[PDB]
Amino acid sequence: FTLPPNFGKRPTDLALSVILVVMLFIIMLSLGCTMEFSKIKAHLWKPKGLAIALVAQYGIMPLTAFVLGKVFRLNNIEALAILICGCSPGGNLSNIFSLAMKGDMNLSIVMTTCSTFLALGMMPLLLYIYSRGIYDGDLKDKVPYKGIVISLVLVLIPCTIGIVLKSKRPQYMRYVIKGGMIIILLCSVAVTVLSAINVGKSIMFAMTPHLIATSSLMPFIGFLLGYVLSALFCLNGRCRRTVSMETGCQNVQLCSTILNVAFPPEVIGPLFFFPLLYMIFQLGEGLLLIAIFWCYEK
Amino acid sequence: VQLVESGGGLVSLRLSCAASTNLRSYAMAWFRQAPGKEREFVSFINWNYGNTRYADSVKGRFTISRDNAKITVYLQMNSLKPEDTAVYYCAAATIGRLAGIDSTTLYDYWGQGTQVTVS
Repeated sequence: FTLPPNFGKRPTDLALSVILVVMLFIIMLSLGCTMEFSKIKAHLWKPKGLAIALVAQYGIMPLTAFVLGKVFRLNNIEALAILICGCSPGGNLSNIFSLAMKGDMNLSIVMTTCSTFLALGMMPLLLYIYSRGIYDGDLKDKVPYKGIVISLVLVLIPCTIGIVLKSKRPQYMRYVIKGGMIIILLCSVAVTVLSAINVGKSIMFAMTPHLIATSSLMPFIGFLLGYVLSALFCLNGRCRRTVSMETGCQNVQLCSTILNVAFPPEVIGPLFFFPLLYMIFQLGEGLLLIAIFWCYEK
Repeated sequence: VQLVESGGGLVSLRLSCAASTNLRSYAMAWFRQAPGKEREFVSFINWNYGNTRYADSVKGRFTISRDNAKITVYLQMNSLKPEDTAVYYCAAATIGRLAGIDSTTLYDYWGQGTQVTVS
């Protein structure tokens, strides 16, 4: 039927976000201890790295989202929910997937933070070419501009402070990461349980044959089509797995902020759960990709 | 090429709204135009899902329901009041936009129209 619970509730809906920031802060700060700045400028100065990946999600992924719209003949609400997901920048949770993939972790940031600063300038003007007949009003104001900067900077701080630890005393990296492995696993329990308390109950309605089909094949095409254009275009073979996991993976916590404001919530219904469900299959597709390229070593 | 209604006779009557063309609408609602008055909101239903939002007076009385198989939309009425005599105008919403449910600006397609009368 409906989505009974109301969102933005202090008891549980805030615990999904006020704890996720704590979850992301330490994780990426811990992730920040595997990058050397002295070769970061090498990635930036010669743009052969990000160019294939940045184009792979600002000139290719919107096509994948838009093609699935017209081909599947989805209504102009879900045909726009998956298009907004397509234009979304490189996911802050994608940088995790480069670590397990043995990819070039230094090039992950150069296409995560640099491809999010383009979301400010592309997406507002990337919708006029893709919402010409899917939405009547303008999307200029609906985009959460102040919700990206407070998201990029919250990501940028562990990006730099994560390596700065190697400047004063890295002896205290032992004193930090030895507990980070111990401690951050407690947060994931709080993150996963509370989600099943508030939004997980009404998930059963959200599934739809023409909605799971897009949410299942779109993270997959983003993965594969991001890789072939990466490795085959003369880029390093071992570095290609960094681009592949960045093209397919992209944030969807930014799409939900648009649907809340773009148009009324009774039209949405439990379509609020698509970005939550999209990441589940986005995560699920990768966790099948992790093993396969961990098989090639063995 | 507009939507097609049935029913609406002198008086519990249920009236259908079938789309006259194969079109994909994310939400369909019913509106009512009182004699010599502005059209007022009556009922709403989501299309993919079952979200519904009836108007103030009609909160308990009427009931709007779709069918999975066909594309018709129904509005079952019960306990009709003699102030409900008006001309009901089925409405459909094709393209998404920011507009109030109660407001008529959200709906891109309208209906042929049918008149309901009671005593």
